[PDB]
Amino acid sequence: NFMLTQPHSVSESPGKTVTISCTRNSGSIASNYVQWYQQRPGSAPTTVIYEDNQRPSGVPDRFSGSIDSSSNSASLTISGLKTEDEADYYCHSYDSDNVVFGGGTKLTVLGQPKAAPSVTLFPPSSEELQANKATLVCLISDFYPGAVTVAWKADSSPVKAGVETTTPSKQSNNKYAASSYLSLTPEQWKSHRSYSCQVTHEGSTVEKTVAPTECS
Amino acid sequence: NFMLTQPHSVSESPGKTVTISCTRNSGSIASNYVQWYQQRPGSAPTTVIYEDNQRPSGVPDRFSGSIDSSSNSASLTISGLKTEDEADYYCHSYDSDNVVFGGGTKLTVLGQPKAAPSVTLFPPSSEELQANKATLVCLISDFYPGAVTVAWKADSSPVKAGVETTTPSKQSNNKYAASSYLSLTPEQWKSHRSYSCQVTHEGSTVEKTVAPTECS
Amino acid sequence: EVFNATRFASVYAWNRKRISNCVADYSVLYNSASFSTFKCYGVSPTKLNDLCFTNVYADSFVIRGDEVRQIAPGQTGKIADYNYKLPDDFTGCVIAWNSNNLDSKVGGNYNYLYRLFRKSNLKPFERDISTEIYQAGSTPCNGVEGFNCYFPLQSYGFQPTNGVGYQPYRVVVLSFELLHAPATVCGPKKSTN
Amino acid sequence: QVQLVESGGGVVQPGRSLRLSCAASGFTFRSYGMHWVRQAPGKGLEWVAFISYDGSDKYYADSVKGRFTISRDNSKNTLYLQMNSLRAEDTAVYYCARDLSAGHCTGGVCYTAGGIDYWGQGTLVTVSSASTKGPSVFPLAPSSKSTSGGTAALGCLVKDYFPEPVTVSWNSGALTSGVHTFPAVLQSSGLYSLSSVVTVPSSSLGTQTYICNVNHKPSNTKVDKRVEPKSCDK
Amino acid sequence: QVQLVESGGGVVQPGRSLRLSCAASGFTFRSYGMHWVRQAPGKGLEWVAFISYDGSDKYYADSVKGRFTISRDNSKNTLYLQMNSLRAEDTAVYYCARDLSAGHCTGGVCYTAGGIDYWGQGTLVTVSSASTKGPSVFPLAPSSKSTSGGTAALGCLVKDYFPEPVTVSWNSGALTSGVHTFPAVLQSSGLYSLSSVVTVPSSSLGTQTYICNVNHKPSNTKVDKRVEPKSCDK
Ligand SMILES: *[C@@H]1O[C@H](CO)[C@@H](O)[C@H](O)[C@H]1NC(C)=O
Repeated sequence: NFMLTQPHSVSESPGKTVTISCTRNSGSIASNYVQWYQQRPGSAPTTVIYEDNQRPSGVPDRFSGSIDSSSNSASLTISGLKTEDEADYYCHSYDSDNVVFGGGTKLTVLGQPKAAPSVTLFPPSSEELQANKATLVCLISDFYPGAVTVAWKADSSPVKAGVETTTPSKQSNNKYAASSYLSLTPEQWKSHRSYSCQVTHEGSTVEKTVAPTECS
Repeated sequence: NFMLTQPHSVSESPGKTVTISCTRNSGSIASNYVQWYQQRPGSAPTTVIYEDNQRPSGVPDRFSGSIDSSSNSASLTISGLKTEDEADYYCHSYDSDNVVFGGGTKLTVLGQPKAAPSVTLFPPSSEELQANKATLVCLISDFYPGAVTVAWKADSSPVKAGVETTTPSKQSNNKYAASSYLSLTPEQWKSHRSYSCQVTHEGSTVEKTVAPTECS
Repeated sequence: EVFNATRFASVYAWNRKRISNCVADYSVLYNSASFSTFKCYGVSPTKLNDLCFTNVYADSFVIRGDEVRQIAPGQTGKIADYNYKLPDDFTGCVIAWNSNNLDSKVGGNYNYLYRLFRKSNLKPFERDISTEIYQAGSTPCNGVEGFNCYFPLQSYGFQPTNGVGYQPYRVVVLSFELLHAPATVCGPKKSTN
Repeated sequence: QVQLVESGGGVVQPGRSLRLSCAASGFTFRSYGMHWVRQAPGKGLEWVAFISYDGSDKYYADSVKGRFTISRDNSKNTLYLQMNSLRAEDTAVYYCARDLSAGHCTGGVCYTAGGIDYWGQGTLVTVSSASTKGPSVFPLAPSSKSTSGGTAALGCLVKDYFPEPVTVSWNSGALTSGVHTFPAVLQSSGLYSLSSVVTVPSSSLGTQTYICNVNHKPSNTKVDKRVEPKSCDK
Repeated sequence: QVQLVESGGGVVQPGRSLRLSCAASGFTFRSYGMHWVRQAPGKGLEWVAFISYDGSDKYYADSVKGRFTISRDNSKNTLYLQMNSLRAEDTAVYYCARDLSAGHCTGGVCYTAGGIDYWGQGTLVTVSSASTKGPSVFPLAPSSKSTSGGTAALGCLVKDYFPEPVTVSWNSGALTSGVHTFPAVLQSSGLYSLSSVVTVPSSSLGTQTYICNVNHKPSNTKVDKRVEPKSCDK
């Protein structure tokens, strides 16, 4: 019945100090009992903060916690940012109604030079067409930062049904790889003359378009 | 207990209608339970008619059952047959102690021209002969109608032991094919001068010969 | 009052008869050689006389003989989907018999109407009597009969010359309701001097 | 949808005891009267017995009168047949069945009849003298006379095996147009054989790869010999 | 070392009941306080409930009020969940959790509940209608143009499989270099398709033995697929 508001992402140079916002639309979280956890993508969330200035085992001394009553909020202070900890952090406590969760905010620390996005289109395989199967896959990899938005279109008409984009994951070269899947049908797949796999990445977009007739 | 009699084979072109004399020669079969099933060879039988003129789901409407009240028998009428209808028809029912099945039928759809039977044999090999085991192989293919009879002879003397004629098989060219084997000891193979694979194809005898010159 | 009833009801508007606070003898029902077939699914047609019930819902309608098999669980068809439905756990009996001697005319008996067009199958024990025009095309006709609009109701022609596989039949179905209440419909218990 | 599954038959020694079952799916099993029916290969339907919806009434056959045992259990939604004393004739697939009507009558005669429209998958009992012997599989190369735009039949041959069944699918099911699996052949030696080839144009000579698939499951033997037209070398 | 083991959750028909679990060691289980937390994919974390040390107190969230039950066996040192009346939104990776200690607090006004210091390994539950389907794989032959000093692209396609877990490995996991398994993705048919490729030298093509190990234990499926040079002849 409640929520904590923090942005979607924060991007900053390693040499600066950044914080996070934990405040409620109502209620009162002052003098209360608060924690803070982090979820590195695709794995188990891990504890970071509980009850203000506490620290767990195996965490460097770059994090700092605080609480505020003027705006009913609490702040986690992080100094000397590194690139190893890029993930999403959330918010928790025991409030006036129930134990409540927070949205999440991506962490971004520009450690490597930016690069233009690379897009390749993979139509359904040759043996797949006779099986009346269809799964459009677009590859988005080796892009920094890891925030990528993908939308599906068919003959310039945006596609919404069967859209599923995988969250980017760290690569061996500290880059990120993501994949977008479109769940069409061969009767509908072959009809459209052209398509587009748009990649909007830090304002840079490079579009690649192929023809479904290449399968035969 | 009781017994039904069915003509084991009836031939009729698809344009006309076929009938079966479901004659249970004992007692009476009036005002009792009625069943009918049709079997594609090598597969499970499919019900045709239950209790006089009741047809299942998905069956063509052409089938229609009947009972001869005076003669204490039943009959099935199918108007405008099809070559797809080539199968085995059975006559089940239940007198109030047990269930009885008829002699069976081989309905033949005379919608395609007959085929001239040409036969070729397969002699045994030398390597397997060292264990005093060898089987005489006969191949029959491309014959119409499927009603076929195969007999084995040795020096003009008919053979019954070890004689087995297999089911004629539907072929890709709409014809029929089968085979017959005969495992005999090499002493029987050596002693007799020659054998024969006599096959009757609607009054036409087709036969081929094998010789020992290829056995050594 | 039900099987010898004066008036009959259409299949698309199958009337419901409620049976309560009475004693019914089913011996005359299954011991009569004047009834074509009485399809009994769920408990038993014979050894049921040791089982009581609270209320019995009785329905009756006229259909063709080809559709006798359609009145059963796990069946699909015109009446089996758009007019009537029986659950796979249905308890009761279904009876049908010849009706040519009472519901056939030389010019054709068209008083009986059934639903032919429907978008989806009905629920069990659900009766649909809507006369809304069925749209078989993408373009609507604004409720006007035409190429894309067809009447969902249809009738069958009953004539004396129709064959035994095409003569009209009257079908009666019975169902039992077993709530947490004392039974009101009972059978004649065994009596002795 | 309503469907029935039967399993449990296979290689069994004569004169012993065995247990069989009928799985049910789709309908209220306890509201129906179950079946037991066997179908011998090379023969027709051979009905075994019947059972009332509640197990009070049971009906049996004269040929094996008392020789089997028939049972059902409501809670587990299963049907059973404690068959005993296997003989030569009883080699037959067993088909569990649903009753089209429960106890319908003509008007004077009222008994639990038998009507089948939906059947089961099928379980087959194997009682024979020949044991579960493994096969030897031969490849069938196309003769050289089928060239220049013709059709060259080719595949593999399995002979002298036991028992049934065996399934053949070209390219492990990747190819289905032209698959013609000949019915199995029971030889006088008590063994089995059949044929299975595909029809393809001769334009694939020397370019298409043949891999013949044999699935003789109750003995579980497979052979993958490299398939080709045999070369013309003296 | 502190660590929490996870097992049990998976495919279940909606409207059924399932018993989840979580077991850990390296601490005093009877004293600590745990927690439950699921995680709807693509959405934020969610609170579930809390159970004290003595097994007396029990508070619940709004969604599963009464619908869910939870208990622990201190002697067996394991915690048992019980979810009943599954809904479509239930499919989510669950996570057994932990508090700082038993329920403690400060300030006079306080209550017996704290934070989340450890968590579990995770458990995926699948509430849906689709049933088990074996994986299908194909040999993704790399393009023959990847020669003379380059890096080639090849892999194995895990498509039309259900459900998790499916492990993709090469040399049975021995060759870990370059393997990158893309995340699993649902299709409009309710099925799953994903990709998994390895970055390998183009010169290694046709030289080293290529085998991708795909293991799908719940269906008892293990498939060995080999990559071979492509026969793009005439
Ligand atoms: C209808 O009335 C006749 C005449 O008395 C009777 O024989 C018949 O049994 C009645 N119908 C039923 C269903 O009892």
